Amino acid sequence: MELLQVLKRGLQQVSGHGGLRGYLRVLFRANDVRVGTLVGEDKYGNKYYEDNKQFFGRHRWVIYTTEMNGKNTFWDVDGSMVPPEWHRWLHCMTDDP
Amino acid sequence: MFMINVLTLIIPILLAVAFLTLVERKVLGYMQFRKGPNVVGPYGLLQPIADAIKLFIKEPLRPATSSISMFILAPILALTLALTMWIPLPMPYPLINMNLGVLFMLAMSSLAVYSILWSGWASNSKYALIGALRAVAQTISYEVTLAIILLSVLLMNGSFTLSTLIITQEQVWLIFPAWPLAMMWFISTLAETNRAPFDLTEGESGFNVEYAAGPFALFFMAEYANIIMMNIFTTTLFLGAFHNPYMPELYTINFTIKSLLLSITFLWIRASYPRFRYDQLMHLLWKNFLPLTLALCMWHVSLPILLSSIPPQT
Amino acid sequence: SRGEYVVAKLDDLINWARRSSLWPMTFGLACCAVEMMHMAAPRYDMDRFGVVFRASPRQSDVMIVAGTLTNKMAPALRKVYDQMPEPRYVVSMGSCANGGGYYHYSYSVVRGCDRIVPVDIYVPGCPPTAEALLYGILQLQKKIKREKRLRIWYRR
Amino acid sequence: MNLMITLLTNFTLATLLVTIAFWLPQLNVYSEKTSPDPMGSARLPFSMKFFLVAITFLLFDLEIALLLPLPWASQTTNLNTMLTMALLLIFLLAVSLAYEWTQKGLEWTE
Amino acid sequence: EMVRKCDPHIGLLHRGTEKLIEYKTYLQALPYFDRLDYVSMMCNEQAYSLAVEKLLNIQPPPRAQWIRVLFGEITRLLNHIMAVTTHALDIGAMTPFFWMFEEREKMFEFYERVSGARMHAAYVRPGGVHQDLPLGLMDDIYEFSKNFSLRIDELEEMLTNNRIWRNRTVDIGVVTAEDALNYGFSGVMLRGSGIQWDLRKTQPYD
Amino acid sequence: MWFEVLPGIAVMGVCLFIPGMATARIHRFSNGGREKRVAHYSYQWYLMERDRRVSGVNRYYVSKGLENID
Amino acid sequence: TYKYVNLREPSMDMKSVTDRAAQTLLWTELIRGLGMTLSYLFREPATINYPFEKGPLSPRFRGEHALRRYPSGEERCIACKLCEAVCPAQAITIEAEPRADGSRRTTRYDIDMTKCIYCGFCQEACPVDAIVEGPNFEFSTETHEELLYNKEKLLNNGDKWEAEIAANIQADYLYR
Amino acid sequence: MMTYIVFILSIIFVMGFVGFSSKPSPIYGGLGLIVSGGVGCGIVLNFGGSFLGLMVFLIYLGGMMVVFGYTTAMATEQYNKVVLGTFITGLLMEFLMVYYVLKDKEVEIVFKFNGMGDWVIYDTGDSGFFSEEAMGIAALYSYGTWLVIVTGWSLLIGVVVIMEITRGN
Amino acid sequence: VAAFLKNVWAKEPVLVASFAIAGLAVILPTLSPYTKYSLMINRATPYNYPVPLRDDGNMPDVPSHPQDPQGPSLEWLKRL
Ligand SMILES: CCCCCCCCCCCCCCCCCC(=O)OC[C@H](COP(=O)([O-])OCC[N+](C)(C)C)OC(=O)CCCCCCCCCCCCCCCCC
Ligand SMILES: CCCCCCCCCCCCCCCCCC(=O)OC[C@H](COP(=O)(O)OCCN)OC(=O)CCCCCCCCCCCCCCCCC
Ligand SMILES: CCCCCCCCCCCCCCCCCC(=O)OC[C@H](COP(=O)(O)OCCN)OC(=O)CCCCCCCCCCCCCCCCC
Ligand SMILES: CCCCCCCCCCCCCCCCCC(=O)OC[C@H](COP(=O)(O)OCCN)OC(=O)CCCCCCCCCCCCCCCCC
Ligand SMILES: CCCCCCCCCCCCCCCCCC(=O)OC[C@H](COP(=O)(O)OCCN)OC(=O)CCCCCCCCCCCCCCCCC
Ligand SMILES: CCCCCCCCCCC1=C(C)C(=O)C(OC)=C(OC)C1=O
Ligand code: SF4
Ligand code: SF4
Ligand code: SF4
Repeated sequence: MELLQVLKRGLQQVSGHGGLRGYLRVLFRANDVRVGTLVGEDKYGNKYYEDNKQFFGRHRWVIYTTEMNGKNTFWDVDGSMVPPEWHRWLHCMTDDP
Repeated sequence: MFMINVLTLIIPILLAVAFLTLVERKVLGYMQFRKGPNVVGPYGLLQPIADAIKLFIKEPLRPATSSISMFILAPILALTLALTMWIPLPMPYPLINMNLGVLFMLAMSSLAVYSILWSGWASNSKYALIGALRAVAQTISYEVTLAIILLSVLLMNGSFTLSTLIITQEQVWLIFPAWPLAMMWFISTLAETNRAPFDLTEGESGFNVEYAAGPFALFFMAEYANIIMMNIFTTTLFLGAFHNPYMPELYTINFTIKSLLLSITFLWIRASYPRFRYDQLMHLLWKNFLPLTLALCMWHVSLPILLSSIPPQT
Repeated sequence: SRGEYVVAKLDDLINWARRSSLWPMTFGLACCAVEMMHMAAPRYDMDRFGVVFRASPRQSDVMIVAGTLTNKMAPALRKVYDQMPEPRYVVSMGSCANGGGYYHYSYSVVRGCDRIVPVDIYVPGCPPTAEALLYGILQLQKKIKREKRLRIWYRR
Repeated sequence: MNLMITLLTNFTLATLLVTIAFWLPQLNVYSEKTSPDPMGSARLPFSMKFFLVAITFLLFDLEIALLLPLPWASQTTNLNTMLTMALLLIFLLAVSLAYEWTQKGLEWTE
Repeated sequence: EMVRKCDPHIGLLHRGTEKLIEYKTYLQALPYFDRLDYVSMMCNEQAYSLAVEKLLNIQPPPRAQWIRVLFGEITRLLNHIMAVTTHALDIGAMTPFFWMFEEREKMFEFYERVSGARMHAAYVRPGGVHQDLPLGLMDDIYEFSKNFSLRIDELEEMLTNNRIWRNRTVDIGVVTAEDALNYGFSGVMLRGSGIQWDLRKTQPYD
Repeated sequence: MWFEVLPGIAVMGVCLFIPGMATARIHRFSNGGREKRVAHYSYQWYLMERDRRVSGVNRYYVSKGLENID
Repeated sequence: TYKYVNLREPSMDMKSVTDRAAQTLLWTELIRGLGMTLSYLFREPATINYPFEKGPLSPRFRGEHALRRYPSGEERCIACKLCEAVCPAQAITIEAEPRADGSRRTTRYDIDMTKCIYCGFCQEACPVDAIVEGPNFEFSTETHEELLYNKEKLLNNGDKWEAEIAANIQADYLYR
Repeated sequence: MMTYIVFILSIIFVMGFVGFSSKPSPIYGGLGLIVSGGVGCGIVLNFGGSFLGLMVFLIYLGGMMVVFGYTTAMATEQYNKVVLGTFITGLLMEFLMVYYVLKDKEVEIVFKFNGMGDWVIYDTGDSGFFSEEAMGIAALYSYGTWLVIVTGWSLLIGVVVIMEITRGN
Repeated sequence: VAAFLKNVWAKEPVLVASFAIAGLAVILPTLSPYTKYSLMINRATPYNYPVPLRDDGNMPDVPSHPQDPQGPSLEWLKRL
């Protein structure tokens, strides 16, 4: 049956975040748990991931850093926390990071 | 020892009401091509707690009520009648085994409109009073068909006892010989609890416009408890489950699943159709539901005589 | 001491409850109301933040002024604002509500909704995108989070 | 015995919840509000339609009270008489509904 | 229950657009026409551009005309989506509002890709259009229009054959043809009474 | 996707399973490992009171059989 | 050239009559609507995870205003006052004087972000590409006075967003 | 004091009757009558009449006093010494009667009443496998043919009469 | 008479169904052969005690024991 593929994909989602601690961390921070290819990261610590199999809009995302310019951003993430060189890539204005 | 039974009846009702609010929000979201709350907690599991605390620290309206007595008394009656309509429900053993539990439920449901009447009269707004009068008229007019349908269904049971209703459906479901009564009963219970497409008070003043946020939450919680109770009653009436006297958990799990499916069908109904007009639902009741209910009542009186299938009195 | 810790934790609890269940009312005046409707669309999904769609004025928390506030409409806006229960917040959407916008020098347009009601968050744009109004709502949530009501009550 | 204990428990839980819902924001000291229906001071217009549907409900409720003991009454030995009386009662219900129907009783609230 | 008199009091959004137009030039007065009907932006821009081009005795190039007609039809799709879904939302059906507002967001993406603004494009100007279409836009337009037939079919499935929906609309607001003509009605209000009139067919533009 | 409504439905299902299970367990515990006896008519109540009087413990669920007769 | 919506006569034979009456009594089209809403339940929703996921945009997007510089440190604005002349909302105030080395530079350049309608006429009336409408849109403020930009704020915005504004201009300048 | 439960309920019944019979306002009279009807249904239930008490709840309170309060809401537009005076004096005669009953365990006003608890009059036997009141009510379709006929005709005639007199023509 | 039924079944099917169900309910119990079974099932239910009769000497029909052959029989109920 084809439910086992879905359960196995959920288990690789648990394992791909480096264990249950990282899984719970990303679940309670980003409200999402799916894994994608790490496109890169910037000077402040934001990590940019992509997944081209998702539909247009979810195929690029950013996990924000926990400390930017001396401010604790573990729960207080901001949309204006992305530097411009990655701001152009994240908003799908270009194909090149 | 009995107070433990009372408490374990009445506290999960409030818990199920709060999670019914969460489930309805999420199911409507996923049915409208979006998501429900998933930010406040893991898949929105903390949304009812936050919403309850916010509503219980909100500023009161402090109205110029004509009567503070019935202004107090209307949520009292609403909550008491929402909680007291669970005690003869067999799960598979009722908390209070009543010989006439069905008619006791009918009496409580008929008594439930005084909350609407007193909430409408206590508020000084005349448009609120007019909305309350219209809601009361719709409620009693659907009480009529509730009573006729229940009377005609009970002729296959033989008594008013709710526990015998499991014994009757030991062979087959009661929706097989009484499906038109089942459809009319479902629509009448949908219009009984003031739900879409019959929730006219949300369409263009409610009966509780001047009520504070806390008492408004109490009224809404009573309404949701009424919804869950009615769906459990419908499941017991028409979709009776297999009850092993040595394992009651089988019946508990089975009717829990069926009643949850019926309540999800309520939420499914509420997001598919436009609302009725007032005269349109009055036409649907007095000119469509009532004659067929009377015809099926005569049919279900005269049928067990001609089939030699009178159910036992005891 | 113990009392400061207790009031700090209680303040965090009540601020979490208030900021995570913001029920908005929307003044559907002009273009910016169509953009508000587009933020309530499936793509941005205002409901998933605990922010319901079109709550009643008698039970809402945040009031959104999306459009132009004319002279014929301002007393009605003040009357609606006065009936809201506390804690009440106001978000100004678009240039017409911010400072008048295109019709600033008109004879029948109030130059900003801050001349009638107190305003907490100003969302710039004409119209500001659904992303921008969502950012303004989340910034309002951040503003509610860092409130210090119980600490102020304890210190006074 | 247990029933009135449960009734008292439900009543006191409801009144406890209502008391906490009322008097807890009373401990807040928010503000004092002056506040100086679409109709301003119009009298409630008396409508014969709502009274008519109320009285029709009351009369049908009375004939429902008459119809209620049918499950017990079906166990009688005199089955022909009980069947005839039951059919006559529901036929009188139908006739009253038809008389309300034909003489425009169910009009504008159909 | 029966309405005897209806008095619609308006003027709550009278901004005074015409005086401000009189105080500015034509290019400055174009966004005033952008903001007049805030669900039919490019149609109002096209009407203003057509009037100014008529007074200027000039005509736009053919590609600008085809772009104008294509975006006028996209604007018509946006307006009809908004009108039907808000009508159903006011009556009480709420699912098609979200269902078609997703496609509305897609059309807004087309507007933003061609002009830089989602709603008030200020794109159609006297003399043609401000900027050419970027490469790869018409493929996305083709895909969207390819799926929009099924979107209309699903809205029609939810709304048209429902008895509750048609009970609110079958005999409501019947207008005779002569009264529709005398009261100054136009468009769908004229066409619903049987009057065969259409400005794109009788007095055509570009 | 759609399977995220399932935690809320599961919590509701637990809260609806709780009262029936608690009622059945309380009835079985309080009545000596048997069902709560139904007394809808006065004959069944008379049997109840006779069994309570014959128990010798003033307790209607302590049922004595052939060990009592001579 | 025209078509007749809703001019279909109903058939009066027994087949059509019984079909319509069965549809009335058994509620067929209501089941159709229920079933299709159920089918729409089991689809993946179109919701993106803001702020971790952003909606798509274009290099022509008109957001926050900025003042650019030449690739030598010198600012591009030469105080020609075309942007304040073309501004349909009169949101731009410009005052100029010759500076120390005799260059024609502004001494005051204010843009009222509460008057501006974000129409992009200023960035297309500029002969030197000095004023631009950058791609930033998340700049909501808690105060009215924070939305009254002077020259220093706009120059800081340009220095902040140059690495994106220059790329957008490079991508779009062949369409102008 | 638990053996006097029906007596205490009767005291509450007559006290509610004094309260609503003072006529403070029609809506408050309706509320007092609803409370008195509930207490009287409690009296009937404690006497053994489950069906008749549930008829009182279903028809008198849930079906008819709703109509009374519904008509009261359509008149008597929303916003004394006499009301308080008669309430006080009715409470005084009621409690004087209670004291004279319980002090001497006998009383005479018009008939002679006894002050013992009302559990004494009950029957010491069982009814078998049925309830007596349910069989008595159920005999309406088998024995009360004439009663059914006259009651149904009176109900239909009442429908006709109400439709006749509210028309105005 | 024939087209009237078709017209009223095309126009008000709910009333046609109601009247048809009513007619079935009022003419079927007088036509079914199982009504007598309901009669003698209801009359053969032993609610109260079968009080014995004092044996004067002439009752051949009345049994002296429940298992005696004479007396009423419910084999028809056991088979049906
Ligand atoms: C509990 C189990 C599940 C129950 C169903 C739950 C899922 C389905 C939910 C459906 C949608 C609910 C929301 C909308 C509710 C409001 C609309 C509505 O219900 O309207 C009812 C509609 C209203 O009818 P109407 O308004 O369309 O009627 C037209 C009337 N005129 C022309 C005057 C305007 O239908 C009914 O009232 C019919 C009720 C059921 C009838 C059952 C008949 C059974 C068959 C009898 C025999 C037929 C053969 C002929 C005789 C043979 C004799 C031998
Ligand atoms: C019948 C069953 C009914 C079930 C009902 C409830 C269903 C949902 C259950 C809970 C689901 C998970 C909730 C998780 C909440 C968040 C927990 C958490 O980690 O909070 C962290 C937050 C900040 O922590 P901080 O120390 O600041 O972080 C810096 C470290 N890097 O710290 C804080 O915010 C402070 C601590 C918060 C702890 C919250 C724990 C959960 C509360 C749930 C309440 C209801 C529990 C069930 C009640 C009924 C059953 C007994
Ligand atoms: C004497 C000492 C005690 C004094 C009284 C205090 C009692 C305990 C009160 C709760 C705990 C205190 C701390 C409250 C939260 C503070 C930390 C915080 O803000 O955490 C934020 C975090 C979510 O972060 P967020 O900013 O929402 O980010 C969105 C994602 N980008 O939030 C989370 O992860 C979830 C936070 C959950 C908070 C706890 C659970 C709710 C409250 C449960 C108890 C009260 C209600 C019980 C039920 C009532 C009936 C419904
Ligand atoms: C504004 C005022 C306050 C408003 C809110 C509170 C009141 C309204 C909401 C609660 C309503 C409670 C209704 C109680 C009566 C319902 C009928 C009833 O008791 O039925 C159960 C049972 C009869 O069934 P049965 O199985 O035959 O009995 C056992 C036989 N072996 O009967 C029994 O088991 C009988 C048990 C002994 C007698 C119990 C008497 C109860 C107390 C009197 C009524 C209390 C309510 C008074 C107020 C009414 C509303 C104003
Ligand atoms: C004798 C059997 C037992 C009788 C007693 C039990 C009856 C049970 C059902 C009770 C129904 C009560 C209400 C009846 C009202 C009938 C009158 C009526 O409504 O007439 C008006 C209606 C035309 O409608 P209109 O005038 O427009 O009103 C607005 C709604 N459209 O007019 C119509 O639609 C036409 C209605 C009359 C013709 C109906 C014919 C049905 C035939 C079915 C097959 C035969 C069944 C066997 C019985 C013989 C019937 C003649
Ligand atoms: C003992 C008290 C328990 C908490 C009170 C009941 C649960 C809270 C309901 C709040 C609520 C929610 C979540 C809600 O989503 C909603 O919108 C439909 C409401 O009505 C406007 C509500 O009242
Ligand atoms: S700010 Fe712009 S988009 Fe918003 S209402 Fe004003 S003119 Fe319309
Ligand atoms: S975008 Fe338009 S309104 Fe804004 S400053 Fe530039 S020219 Fe003026
Ligand atoms: S148009 Fe350009 S160069 Fe001229 S004043 Fe404006 S910003 Fe400066």
